[PDB]
Amino acid sequence: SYKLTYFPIRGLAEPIRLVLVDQGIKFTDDRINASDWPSMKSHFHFGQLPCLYDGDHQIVQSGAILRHLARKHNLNGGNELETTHIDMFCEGVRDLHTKYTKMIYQAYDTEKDSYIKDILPVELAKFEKLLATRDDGKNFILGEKISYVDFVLFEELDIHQILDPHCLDKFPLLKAYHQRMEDRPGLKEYCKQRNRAKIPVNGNGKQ
Amino acid sequence: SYKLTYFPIRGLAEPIRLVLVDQGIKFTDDRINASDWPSMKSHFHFGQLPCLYDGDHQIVQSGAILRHLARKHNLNGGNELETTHIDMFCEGVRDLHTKYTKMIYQAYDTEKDSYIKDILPVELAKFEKLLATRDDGKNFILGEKISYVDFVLFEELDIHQILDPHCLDKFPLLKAYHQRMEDRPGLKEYCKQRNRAKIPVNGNGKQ
Ligand SMILES: N[C@@H](CCC(=O)N[C@@H](CS)C(=O)NCC(=O)O)C(=O)O
Ligand SMILES: N[C@@H](CCC(=O)N[C@@H](CS)C(=O)NCC(=O)O)C(=O)O
Repeated sequence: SYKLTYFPIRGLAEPIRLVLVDQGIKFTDDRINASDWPSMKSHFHFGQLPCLYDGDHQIVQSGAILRHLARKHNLNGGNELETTHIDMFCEGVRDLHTKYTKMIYQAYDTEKDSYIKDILPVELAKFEKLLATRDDGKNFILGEKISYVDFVLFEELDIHQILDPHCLDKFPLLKAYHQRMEDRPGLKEYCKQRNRAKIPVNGNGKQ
Repeated sequence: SYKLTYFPIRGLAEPIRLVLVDQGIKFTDDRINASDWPSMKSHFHFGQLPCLYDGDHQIVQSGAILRHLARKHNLNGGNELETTHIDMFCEGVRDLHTKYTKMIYQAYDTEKDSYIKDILPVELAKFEKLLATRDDGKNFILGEKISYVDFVLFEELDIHQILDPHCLDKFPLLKAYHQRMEDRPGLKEYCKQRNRAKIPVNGNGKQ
């Protein structure tokens, strides 16, 4: 059985949750309190969350969790080159996310607008171009078939759209793509409920 | 054929160089000097390096490159769980590298000492303990069988020794582990010659 342990925010665990929910995989979504964290901190290999318990097995590190799940549930591509392609795209999503979190925790007042104007369009052009190399950008990252990295890019697009409602206005492939991921039947309800419960994107309440 | 493009520093490409040298895999080590970089930036999927061409296939992202090499050259463990363990460990190593490089680039004068004292020992103790879970940490991360992550951890330990020569003194498993990686027939003439030429660890010359 699965138990995902993280803080009660989207942050680094959300794409993991998205994968499981969409694919109908039962898991315990274990959102801890700020207050209980200090006493569990030492239970985890690097003293951080997220953690996925697969049976007795402790799996920390969000990337290792995603790639493990990809392999257990056939969301890792159809061959060596596709697996490599999705990992490369996944890593570029995470690189954008590191720039995003930096501005959010460290410089929201002073760097939000330069982020939106000078950094984000440059970084979205890279995803737009890469997405267009499969099925002309009209289906998933690999074209015909969905893979773990589709849930990772969706979350990243979605939180950037919260930050800037017009971020995808000039990237038609990414825009239509976000919209196809959002209306997946396995997700439509979860994202509605998440939306109305006002689940924070980040630990400091800014987004 | 393989061709590895990166700046003429260790930095993010070094673990990939070590994997290939050690294993006897022929590659072109394309060290591009900084002056020529704006001439080629737009040629790569994310406008960054390192890049590995495997035949005609462009592979950016150091992590995607590593795991690609792992699957292709039987350096990714013997089963699912093992693959997940080394991925977990590798991601631990990159997290310390992110702490390391922020200090190097942004705060070498002011934070080098406190990092050596307060941060670095806590982070290494995490590696010491995880290494112990397999074969009492007496061999490689997975036991008797070497894998891609050994090369990543080796590099991260080695550079940290250049920064503080005493950083492994209180970590018996990691100390011995570093020496065991350094003495591999495959990497030692390489490490001798690398040490001869005083190849910079980082792009800003600090180490
Ligand atoms: N590289 C890790 C990062 C994990 C991480 O940064 N976790 C933070 C939350 S964003 C945490 O657990 N903080 C609590 C603490 O370390 O005391 C991953 O991708 O899983
Ligand atoms: N996450 C990427 C990061 C690559 C990266 O940051 N590369 C920088 C230098 S270490 C670069 O190639 N060029 C800076 C630039 O032109 O933007 C990876 O792991 O490969």
